Amino acid sequence: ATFEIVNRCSYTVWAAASKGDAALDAGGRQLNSGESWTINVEPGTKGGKIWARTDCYFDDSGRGICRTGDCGGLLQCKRFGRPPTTLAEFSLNQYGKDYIDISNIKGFNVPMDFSPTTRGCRGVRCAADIVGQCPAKLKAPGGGCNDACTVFQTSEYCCTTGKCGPTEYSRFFKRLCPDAFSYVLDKPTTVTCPGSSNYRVTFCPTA
Repeated sequence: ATFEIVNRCSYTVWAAASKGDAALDAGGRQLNSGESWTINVEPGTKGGKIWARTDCYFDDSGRGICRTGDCGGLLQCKRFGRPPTTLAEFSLNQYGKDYIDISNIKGFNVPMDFSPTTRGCRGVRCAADIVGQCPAKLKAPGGGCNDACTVFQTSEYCCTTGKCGPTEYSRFFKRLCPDAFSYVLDKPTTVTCPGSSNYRVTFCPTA
């Protein structure tokens, strides 16, 4: 499956793509404002994620740090990024269908649209100014808006026991972005697409 990753932000981002225990494609790349990077994701990929990283410095060996979303200091991510990270999430070719969503469970850094480029389903978007509106206690000084689990490490926010409810913090994310997951047990906003669809992830879609 191809994923066209487009940076419409006015700032550079470092895109990342992983399934947690491995890179997807090259795993990460710089995208200046306006740049597009197309990656290939193997059919059947389960639990894949694409995200943006901000304020990154890498040396000539591809090692450094990003102010949001850093993945073990690598340009080319193998593993998931450090919150806060707006997440484009997907599982492909699951009994004949693909499943896509956007999640704020790991916080928010950069606004995103995640849409099919092929027939048969609809896209999702979280493009509100979550960083600007972020509750004081959730603000990430590197930038971004942390989720409450990251900040407070409680069963209720992290849904560790499986019985959690919405919270004042989850409701903030849900108010600003109704079509993204706001906590683990949120009413799903996953979209079912045809198996083997292709996609575009656009950072700062309303830029």
